[PDB]
Amino acid sequence: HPTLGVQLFSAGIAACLADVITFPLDTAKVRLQVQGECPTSSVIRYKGVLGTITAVVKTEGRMKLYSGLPAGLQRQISSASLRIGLYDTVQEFLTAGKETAPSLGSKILAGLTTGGVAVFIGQPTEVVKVRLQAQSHLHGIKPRYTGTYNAYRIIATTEGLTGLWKGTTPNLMRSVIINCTELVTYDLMKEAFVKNNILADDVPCHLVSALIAGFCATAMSSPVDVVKTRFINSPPGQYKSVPNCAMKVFTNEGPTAFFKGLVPSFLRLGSWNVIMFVCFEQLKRELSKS
Amino acid sequence: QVQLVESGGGLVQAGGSLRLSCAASGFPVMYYNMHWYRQAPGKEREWVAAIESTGWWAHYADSVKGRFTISRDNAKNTVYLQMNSLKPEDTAVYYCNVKDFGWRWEAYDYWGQGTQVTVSSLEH
Ligand SMILES: Nc1ncnc2c1ncn2[C@@H]1O[C@H](COP(=O)(O)OP(=O)(O)OP(=O)(O)O)[C@@H](O)[C@H]1O
Repeated sequence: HPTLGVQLFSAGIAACLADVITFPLDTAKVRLQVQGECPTSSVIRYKGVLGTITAVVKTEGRMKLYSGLPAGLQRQISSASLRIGLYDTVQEFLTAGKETAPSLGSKILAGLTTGGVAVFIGQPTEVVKVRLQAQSHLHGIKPRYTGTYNAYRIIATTEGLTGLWKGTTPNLMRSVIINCTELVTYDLMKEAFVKNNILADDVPCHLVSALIAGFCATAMSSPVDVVKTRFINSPPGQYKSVPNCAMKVFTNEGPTAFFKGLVPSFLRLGSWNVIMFVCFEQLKRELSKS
Repeated sequence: QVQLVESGGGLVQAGGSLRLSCAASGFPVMYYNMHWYRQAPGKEREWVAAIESTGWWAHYADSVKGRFTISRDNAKNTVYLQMNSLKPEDTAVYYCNVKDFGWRWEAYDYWGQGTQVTVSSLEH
């Protein structure tokens, strides 16, 4: 069994590979989520994952897809390394105290613990990454930062170190929703297939149940995700609170605006998780043998 | 009970200035973007200006940008349109507008009665 150090290193590497592979999906989701906030005089409107990716590439370059990528990698190395490598230690701490099989509640609690700690640790990375992903020279809003470390230095010296933890509570909420929805939905669909005999217990049942659970988690966390992105991206003073941002999104843009960038979000969640899981298991076994 | 009341319009010479007011009532103006439209007889209603919920951004039609500024005071529930360097082609009825989504498929427009602004072309 892999050591906790091997687990942390493997989770960090796997998360970094997944993040670098799926980063354009993240950029597309962010650009779709901040699209209707400020009206644009430009004719460049983003629609769909492919349309958004192509629009960004052709109006502002390939590299603008990977804007804030070092912040995303730092987010992996700290936040996701912790959240994925500590999950088994926490889950053993909970279930093995009484020699228990991992219940749904045990999984929910372990995931909530690891995800909350990871969110708090890596919020600065999330702030910098979102603000770099959302910034453009085309839509009349002046970019504030030239890069990841420039954004770090500017936010730290103009908004305070607390300004690097902006949007933590919406991010915590999104993490709670994603975790609970994914686990509950996965077990519910696994049973639903097993008792209505829709699929038997090879891999495809697990895989289809994972697909539905991921989509349901993305859909349930989409309103919080949109509000989080827009609140984190906003400069100080624009929104007096996170609920203030949500209320303005509701009154000025309607309910569907709470599902902006849902398709890129779901594609990133699914692809990121698949790539990360494959690389993580491979790294754990490949290191832990040698 | 959304109610928009525009005032401050009148007859001014070309090159003059005029400040339009919009008293907004029956809704929490602090959550809504506010718009100014104008319509002259023989023309379609024309979007003029838009301002954010707390005035974070303001956008203008190209025909009015630099001459017209949109301003806000949510403590008074008032939206302002300062119109400088007025041209006879600015003669129109100016309308304050709220687009409300809430639980709606499309935004629903609330308008005022409009205030008439006539720009005179006389030579003295
Ligand atoms: N508890 C969780 N369970 C499953 N997937 C998660 C969980 N938390 C985050 N993810 C997904 O892992 C991917 C990479 O995580 P990351 O730390 O980059 O999240 P993020 O950047 O805050 O969210 P996004 O990638 O949507 O901007 C994201 O697509 C995210 O949706």
